[PDB]
Amino acid sequence: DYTLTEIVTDPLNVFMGKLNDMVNWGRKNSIWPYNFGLSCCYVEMVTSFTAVHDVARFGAEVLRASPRQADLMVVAGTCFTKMAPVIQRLYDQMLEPKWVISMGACANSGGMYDIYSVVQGVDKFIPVDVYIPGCPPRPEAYMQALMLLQESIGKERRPLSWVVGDQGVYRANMQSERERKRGERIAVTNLRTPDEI
Amino acid sequence: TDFLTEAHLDLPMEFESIGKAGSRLGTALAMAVDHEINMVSLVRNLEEFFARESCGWCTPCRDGLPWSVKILRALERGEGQPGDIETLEQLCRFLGPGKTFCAHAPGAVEPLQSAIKYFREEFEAGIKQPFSNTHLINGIQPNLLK
Ligand SMILES: CCCCCCCCCCC1=C(C)C(=O)C(OC)=C(OC)C1=O
Ligand code: SF4
Ligand code: SF4
Repeated sequence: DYTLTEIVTDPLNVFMGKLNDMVNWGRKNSIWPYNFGLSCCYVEMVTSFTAVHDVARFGAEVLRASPRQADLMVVAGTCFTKMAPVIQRLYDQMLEPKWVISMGACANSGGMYDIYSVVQGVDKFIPVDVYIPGCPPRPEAYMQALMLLQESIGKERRPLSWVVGDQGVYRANMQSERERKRGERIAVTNLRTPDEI
Repeated sequence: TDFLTEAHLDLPMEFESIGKAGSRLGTALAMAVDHEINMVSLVRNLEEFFARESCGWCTPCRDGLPWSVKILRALERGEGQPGDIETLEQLCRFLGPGKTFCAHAPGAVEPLQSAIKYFREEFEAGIKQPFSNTHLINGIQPNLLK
């Protein structure tokens, strides 16, 4: 159960599988996000970058001002109509492999701003790999999205070289986190009363 | 008709004479209450009669005489709460002539206001519990009004 860019099966010799696993390990353990500030969600992103959360521990603190060196585009903020061509150009300037995380309800769907000057979600014009609900998501939600992206990266198939082998990108069809956590979420009975601290 | 005290016993039984005293001559058939009778119980019986003999047409009599009945029942059992006598006085001034559809409710509230005016210590002696309209809901902090 994969997606080729069509639903196909897993294409994965045993040495090529080990090489692909090593490449995916190196890619997921070294993710360089692009420094792009749209709105309040970017403030929570850079809060995750600071000392009290330390996103550097996952190897994802090298925040690039150049889209060429960046691997991850975190659309963290509202996709305004004037800013949408800028977002598309900065996404186009990136290099393969590239991943996209929508952070916050604005980047997910437009959020509360179903208004004349807001594009209703960044998936309207760029492909998104991981969505985060929240307005804003807290910094550890951004960390959890980073681990979700790492798990998605570790099970995708990409060409090792541009001259040898199949050049198609096979992205795994992961189980939804809603269906995965439905076992533990429904079983919750009692929560702490809000009058305490 | 409104209650009158022993000071009003030296008054002629005319319409205008009882009118200025703060009562009505009515049918001129007077009824005497001695010291043994608690006035809260007597006015509770009177209001129970006047609330069960309502015709139900108009709102203040139909829905305010039973409220005064339940307040007087609480005062009889000592379960009165602060604001009850104020509620009775508000009912007396809001069930007067013109406010209700007919004259049954002014005649209902006349003994109540007269007994509050002349025998307020008996009504104040039925208030023994603090006011409580709400019970605590776990997880919700109440709005502690002052
Ligand atoms: C071509 C010039 C390269 C200069 C060095 C760039 C790579 C190191 C970035 C350091 C850094 C800065 C400045 C920084 O401001 C920041 O906060 C958002 C980080 O995340 C914790 C950083 O890692
Ligand atoms: S989702 Fe909320 S917190 Fe994030 S950019 Fe929109 S308004 Fe700001
Ligand atoms: S005041 Fe008269 S009209 Fe109104 S409900 Fe009472 S008995 Fe009926």
